[PDB]
Amino acid sequence: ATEFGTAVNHADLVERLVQFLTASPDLVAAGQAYEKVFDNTIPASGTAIAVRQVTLRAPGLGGTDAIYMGIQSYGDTALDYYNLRLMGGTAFNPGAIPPGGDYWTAFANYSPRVQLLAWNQPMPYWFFANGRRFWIVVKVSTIYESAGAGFILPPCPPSQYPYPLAVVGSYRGDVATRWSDVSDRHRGISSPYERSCYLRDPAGRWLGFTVDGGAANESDYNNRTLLPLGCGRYAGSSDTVVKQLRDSFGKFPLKALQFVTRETEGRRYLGDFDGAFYVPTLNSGAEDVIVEDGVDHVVFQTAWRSGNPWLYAIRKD
Amino acid sequence: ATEFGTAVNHADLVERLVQFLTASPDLVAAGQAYEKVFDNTIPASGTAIAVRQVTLRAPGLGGTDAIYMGIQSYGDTALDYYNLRLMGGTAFNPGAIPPGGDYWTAFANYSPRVQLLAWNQPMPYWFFANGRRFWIVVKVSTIYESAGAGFILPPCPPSQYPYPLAVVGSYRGDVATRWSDVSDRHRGISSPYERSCYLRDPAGRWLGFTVDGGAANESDYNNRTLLPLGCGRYAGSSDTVVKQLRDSFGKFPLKALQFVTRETEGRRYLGDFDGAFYVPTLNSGAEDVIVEDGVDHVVFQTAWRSGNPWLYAIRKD
Amino acid sequence: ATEFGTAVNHADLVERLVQFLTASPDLVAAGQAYEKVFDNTIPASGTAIAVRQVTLRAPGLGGTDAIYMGIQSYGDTALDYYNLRLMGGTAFNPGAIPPGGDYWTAFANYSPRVQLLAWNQPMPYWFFANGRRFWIVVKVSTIYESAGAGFILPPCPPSQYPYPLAVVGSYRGDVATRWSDVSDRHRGISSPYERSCYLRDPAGRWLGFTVDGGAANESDYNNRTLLPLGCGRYAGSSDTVVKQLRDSFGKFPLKALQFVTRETEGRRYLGDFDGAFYVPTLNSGAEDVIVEDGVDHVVFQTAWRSGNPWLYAIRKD
Amino acid sequence: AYFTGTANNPADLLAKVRVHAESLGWVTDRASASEWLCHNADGYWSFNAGANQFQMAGNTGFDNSLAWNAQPGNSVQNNPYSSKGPTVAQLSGGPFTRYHLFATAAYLHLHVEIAAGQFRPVMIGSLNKRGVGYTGGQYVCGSFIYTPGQALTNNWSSHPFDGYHIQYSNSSCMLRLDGLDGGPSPEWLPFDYTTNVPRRVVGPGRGNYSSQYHPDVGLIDASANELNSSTTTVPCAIYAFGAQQRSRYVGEVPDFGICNMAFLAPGDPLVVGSDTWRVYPLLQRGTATDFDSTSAWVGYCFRVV
Amino acid sequence: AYFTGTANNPADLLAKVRVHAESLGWVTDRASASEWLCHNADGYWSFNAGANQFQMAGNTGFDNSLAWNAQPGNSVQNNPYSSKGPTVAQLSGGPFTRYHLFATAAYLHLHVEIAAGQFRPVMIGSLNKRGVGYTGGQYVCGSFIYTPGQALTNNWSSHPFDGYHIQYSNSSCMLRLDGLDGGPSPEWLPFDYTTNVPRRVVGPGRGNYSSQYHPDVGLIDASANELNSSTTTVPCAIYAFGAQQRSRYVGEVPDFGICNMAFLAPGDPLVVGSDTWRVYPLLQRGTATDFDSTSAWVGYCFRVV
Amino acid sequence: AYFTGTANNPADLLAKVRVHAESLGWVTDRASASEWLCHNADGYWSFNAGANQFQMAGNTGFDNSLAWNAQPGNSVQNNPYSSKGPTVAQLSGGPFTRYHLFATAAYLHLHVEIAAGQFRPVMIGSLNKRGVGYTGGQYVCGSFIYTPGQALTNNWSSHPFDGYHIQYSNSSCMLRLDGLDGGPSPEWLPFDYTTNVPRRVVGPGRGNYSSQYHPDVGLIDASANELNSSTTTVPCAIYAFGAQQRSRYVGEVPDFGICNMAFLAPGDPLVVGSDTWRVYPLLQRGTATDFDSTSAWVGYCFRVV
Repeated sequence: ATEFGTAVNHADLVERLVQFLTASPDLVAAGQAYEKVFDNTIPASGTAIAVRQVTLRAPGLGGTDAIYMGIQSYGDTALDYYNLRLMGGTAFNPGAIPPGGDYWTAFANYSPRVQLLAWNQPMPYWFFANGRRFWIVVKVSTIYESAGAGFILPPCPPSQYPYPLAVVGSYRGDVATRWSDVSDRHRGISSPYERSCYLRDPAGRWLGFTVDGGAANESDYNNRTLLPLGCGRYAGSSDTVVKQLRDSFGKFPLKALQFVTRETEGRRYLGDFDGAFYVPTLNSGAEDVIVEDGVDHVVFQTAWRSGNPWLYAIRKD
Repeated sequence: ATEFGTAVNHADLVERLVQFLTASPDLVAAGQAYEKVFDNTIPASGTAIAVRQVTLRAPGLGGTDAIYMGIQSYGDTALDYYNLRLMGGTAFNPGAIPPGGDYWTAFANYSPRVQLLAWNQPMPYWFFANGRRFWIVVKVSTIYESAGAGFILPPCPPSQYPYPLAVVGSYRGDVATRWSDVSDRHRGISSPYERSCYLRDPAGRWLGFTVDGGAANESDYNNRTLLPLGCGRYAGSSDTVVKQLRDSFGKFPLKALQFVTRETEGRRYLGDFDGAFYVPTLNSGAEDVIVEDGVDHVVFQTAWRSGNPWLYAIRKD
Repeated sequence: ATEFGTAVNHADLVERLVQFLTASPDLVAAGQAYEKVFDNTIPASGTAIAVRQVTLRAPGLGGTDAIYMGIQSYGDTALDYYNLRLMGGTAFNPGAIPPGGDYWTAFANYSPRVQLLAWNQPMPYWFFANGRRFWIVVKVSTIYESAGAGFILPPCPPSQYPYPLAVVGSYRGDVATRWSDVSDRHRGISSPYERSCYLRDPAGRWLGFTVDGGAANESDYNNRTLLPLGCGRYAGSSDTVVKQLRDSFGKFPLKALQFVTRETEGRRYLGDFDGAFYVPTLNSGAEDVIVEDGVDHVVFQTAWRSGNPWLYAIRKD
Repeated sequence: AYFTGTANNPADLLAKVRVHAESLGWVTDRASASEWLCHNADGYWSFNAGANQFQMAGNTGFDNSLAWNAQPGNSVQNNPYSSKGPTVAQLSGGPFTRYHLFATAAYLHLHVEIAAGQFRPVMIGSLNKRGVGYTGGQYVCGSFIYTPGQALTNNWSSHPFDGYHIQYSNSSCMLRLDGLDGGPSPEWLPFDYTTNVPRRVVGPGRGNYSSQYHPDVGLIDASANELNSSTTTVPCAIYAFGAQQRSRYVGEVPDFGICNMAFLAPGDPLVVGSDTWRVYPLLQRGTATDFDSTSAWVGYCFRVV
Repeated sequence: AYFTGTANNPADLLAKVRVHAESLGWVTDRASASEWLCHNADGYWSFNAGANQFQMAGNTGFDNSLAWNAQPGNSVQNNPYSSKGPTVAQLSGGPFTRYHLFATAAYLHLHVEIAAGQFRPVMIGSLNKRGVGYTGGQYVCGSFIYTPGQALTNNWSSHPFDGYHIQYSNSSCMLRLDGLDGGPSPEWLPFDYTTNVPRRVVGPGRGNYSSQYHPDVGLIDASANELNSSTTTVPCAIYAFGAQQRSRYVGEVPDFGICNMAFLAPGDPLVVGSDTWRVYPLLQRGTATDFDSTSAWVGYCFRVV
Repeated sequence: AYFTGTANNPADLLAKVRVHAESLGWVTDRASASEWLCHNADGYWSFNAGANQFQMAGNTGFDNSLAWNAQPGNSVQNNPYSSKGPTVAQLSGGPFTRYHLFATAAYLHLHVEIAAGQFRPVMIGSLNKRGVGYTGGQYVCGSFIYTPGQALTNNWSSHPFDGYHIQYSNSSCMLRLDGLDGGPSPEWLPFDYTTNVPRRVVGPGRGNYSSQYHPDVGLIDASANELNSSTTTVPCAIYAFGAQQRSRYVGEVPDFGICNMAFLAPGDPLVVGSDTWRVYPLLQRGTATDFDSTSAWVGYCFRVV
């Protein structure tokens, strides 16, 4: 369910990801492996690297769910990027693809894409996966790219909301970006900004979450956020307890990350991230491992800055 | 299930409504009668008429549903109105009411109110009711007030969306208005404007529908509408077929009224009005009865104008 | 002098009007009947109803006056209207009509036309008439169309101003309109707007009166108005006593309607409407009858709105 | 019916008008050289003559042991104002040029030319019910001047039957209306418009001022006809505002009218029908637009019999 | 009911569909290798196969001595256009990838995949009267392509049941409506909107184009549900405009619907109830906003039995 | 575990709760009709009953010769305030409508309905260490009302676990944290935010006030779900601020939660899992935005066993 390694390049990294998803001893032994329903290379690469497209099916822990995910590799040599795009869906039909175009429109209730930024070189990598959600982290020198997707844990019975799919990536997948981007929009899971985290509503409509407001973003998402890092809504000062959080006598407190929406129509709590928490920076940093109740947690930081409010831990199991 | 009459005043009109809902021979014989879970008069009337508050429970046709509705009478002699307010909900708890205030906040996922405009005098009235939806129409001289609420008919199995509750009234219930209002906002069911029709989303969030845009209204509802009268979105001219519709060789075509939402997240068809259709004006008008396949339909028009696009028929069964 | 009835259609309505004007027992017994000087049907109806043209002569109460009036029926099936046009004049000569064209240009000092809006169907109707003035009201569902014409009562001897002819209609007769018109211009006698009431000046020049200003209307009429409903000229607020008028202990006060002109050249009071007054709305409405000093008065309201400032009573004698 | 006279001091006017009232059967409950408590079949009134002004109040009952402003149901304490002041008519020290008095069994009207071009009205009576069933209807009006030398008809001034004034202490006229909106019968409503009090009354008093609140104002402006130089009488309708801001027409001023005096000189009569009219200016003769220094061309018309 | 086959040339399609019609009782008044004059209890139709296209026309009577486009009451001469042209369906030279044929006693529907991703519909039948009393109702529709290589669905293009097109010579579909506005019974109204002719007809043909004139257009856009991935059938209502610009609803297309193909692949079925649906794209698969080079995601749905 | 009763005076509540504690093994070092010095394995507490209020203090040792507010390590002298005041819970004179008491070996919770709609909490215990190694953790909370008749939850008011208040004399709750920043072990940190003292503590006490300082506040606002009408429990995390302004999470309140009472009536239970919840309003039932006159819709939830 966990792999730490170094991939020689982005293509080999994706190969290792799929080999992990299909042949990890835990996955095969428990029968939780994913199914590749689609794999193709449609475009004719010009001054660009080959484009891989994959669509996989996950059954969930109980074997009664239906999860559909899609991955893509897209690169350009002149601008020197080898981006990896991700998306989620509920149904798939290769016959639905219009002539030319792309296949990601064939997904029923298709969601927009997210991505992670890499290039063709040896890169240290960290994969986590469980029958309901996958997490990817990559160490690019002193920067850490991170993304993933899967089901959140709502507080209500699955019988009426069987499909709590969330997707999160470091930056929006609607534009091509170079991983040397230093803009504040290039950030991590714990703090989405400008279309960096989407969640599917029980009504079937995808809603975007952002921890901070933005004029370029649409008005509707301003009301829905991740509260833990979004304490600024209620506090009347820039500096709050959350940015000044620090360990307690060597014990690092793990704080769950929470989805919340505060609309005019009504309120609703949606759930928590499974295996992701907030943690402080001082005296610590990425690659650290902390053990709580016999369960280990790894540390990571966002590309823009490594400050207190931009540092999250992921459960490794 | 249908009653045509003349109520001596608004209080007697409400009394006749409740007597119809509990003692109509069809309702009692088929066991479809509603339950009054609450009835009260909290306020101390000053220069105002007595305020009645009622909350009733409907079980639906199959006896397995749970429908909660609330009605209110509110009047002022100095301004001379005897308004009737309406609202819908899913749960009720008299203990949840805060000290003072009002009880309509006790409803779980409470929706804002709609209303109908009347006064203390003999008024001709038309009631329609079925285990899932009720419709009220009142003839005030040459004007026709109309409202109602109940379940729409989605095209999907009830198992996952058991609760398609819609409420519609002639004008928004957040302000007090005098039935002599001649503004364009005072209109009917077939054409909501400025918070005159709400529908509950499967996610549990109430969405408002309007056939025409409005700056004072919130931006979100601009995208969701009733298409039949909202043909202006796609047409490139003011005059369209819908406003020029007319009968065909004496046959009056009944056109179903449709909910639709066109959001950025995704599209979804919600359903139809059960027993409400659009019909033309020329050579016809309100109080007319037209028979199709042995089923009768009555005609009505909106208070503002009686033009072609403001004239709807209601099934009488 | 008064008739309440229901005409099967517009043609039958006009027939009943003329039969009333010539054979009402009061009119014939007192010798006040009008003379039909002209009756014709010139046009070749295409996709339109037959056009009747009538010109009648009234002698007045004293038998020494000379009043000339003209009525017309004009309809179109495709647009579905059966309008009735009206005009007034002092002289008539069938030989003066140019080839083709129309006869209403033959009137000496011809005035533009007004009208009432009806259609081919049973319609309840109310006619009032006296040797000097006639009034027509029609109940179209919840709307009330109204028009008329005759002599006003100036405060000066008739010897120098023998000819105080006024004509009033619900809407201007220079354009064809469909009675389902909901625009604010469709209104009643007590409040002319956009060429809905004309009065002949002692100089022989017709002047138009409007209770509210209008850019499309000519500048000259902005200065002359009906003061009672035109209180806004001197008041410094939108809400005034006139719109808040209400009955007094069950007694409904009748207020006379007044012509006034305030020109730069000079001022002049012209007179009052004979048998028309303003009355409030609250607790009352059209079809009501109120008795003052043994004389009855009927109530009516304008098509646009039935608010306080749009509600007038007509003497029935 | 119609009396004319002269008076060097207000006390002389007072003595003469009481003599006239007594000669006509008016009942004076108590009389003095300066203070009056009188009544008729319609209502009770109290007057007091100051050095240069008259103080008037309405009444509902009599008590000889109470001061002039302390009678039962007096308007001083039973009015919506916080100031609680009685009616005032501000006169001058004299000598008065002349006085014109109209006396009847139901009302008393006075117009005093205190000096050349300076006139003061003083009005008392009961509105013609015209068949309307209401208790009260007694009206008492005086005249107030803001400040000599400056704009005499300034915004703060108040006039008989006025519909617009700014003042927190005194009123220029007042009207009885009993039992309005369920209150105690004794209610003495003043002519005020800006206090936003739930119950009040309004009239055409100021004539055709820019901010006068009455729908018949245009009639006064149009009271003159240029084509034939004819003038007409406009009834002086009074309006009442209640708790729900719903107005009620209450009546008209008996034998009284207002008109434009553009083409008439003071005292010039115009017999309209069998009844004869006497017209006099309110305060002084000026021009059409002099609403600051004089009373423009507003003229009060009384039916002389 | 539902037949599938292949054809290297239009003549082969023609021969096969006549064989199918004859096997089903369809009455062919006159037959040839390239020209047909046929009829049923509802109406009369005439077809001719060109080198790379089909020419279709309606008919009201038969004459063996008259050309294919000269039958009694033919649409060529009895239509409001000045050009006087018959119905055209512009095909290619082949070979055709496949053809799918729906045959019934009252109507005949054809969808030919001429090449990979290239599809052409050809529709004939009579509208379901639904109890409405009118004579005629026979509809004949073909497919027209403006120019290969450029915007294929350009504004000048015309499509079956189309509600918006610019063309002065040919029409893509036509509907019979007899005795409209007192005219002679033979009247073959085309689907046009810009000619401002007194009498005409309009339909949802183009689907959800920016300038499509039909009030049900939004339903097609909303034909797909994101929450449950469910798709519904939208009746294809047709509208008629008369002399007084007063419209009249005329009926719906039998066993036919339009939907959005965003989440469906060509031929993917979705059984709604006991009846089964076959969905195919109009012209070619593209993206949501490709209204120039392809037919976007509009999908035609037929009830398979 | 869960007791209910009535009391006409605070002394009765006091007697009953001591009887309950003694029946459960609680050790009372010294008892009287009005004053208590008691302790358990976790800490030492002292209470005194006034005429209309309760005075509470923490303790670290016992001396029978010292007053109620003079025990060793008492919070009065060992706190950062200059005022040096103990914990206060301001009650009324009674009679009290009812009282609801939760008793355990480690903590004691009380909620007294003093009058219809008027409720006062009184909380004592020790925070669940959750494996965190720190000495102290004993918390004592009372309820304070600013002024009756005016804004009851005004800014100057203080509440249990409050995160925002303005007051220089008394505190509404206090928490022990020993040896913070190298100071002497006895340290009784109050819940204050504006004093800028180097060491202090903060909690979610006020719920969802406009100026409440806690990052979990939004959870309370979102504690209710509109789609399914479901309600969840939010842990009441407490925060501590040290000398370098570097915060440290300290723990959560045992068996306690806060929620929104919009769709619930007082006392309405919602069993989440095998454990059962009792919800009651803090001060009184009002509306969503009534943060001045009442406690809005904040509800305290206790796990009933």
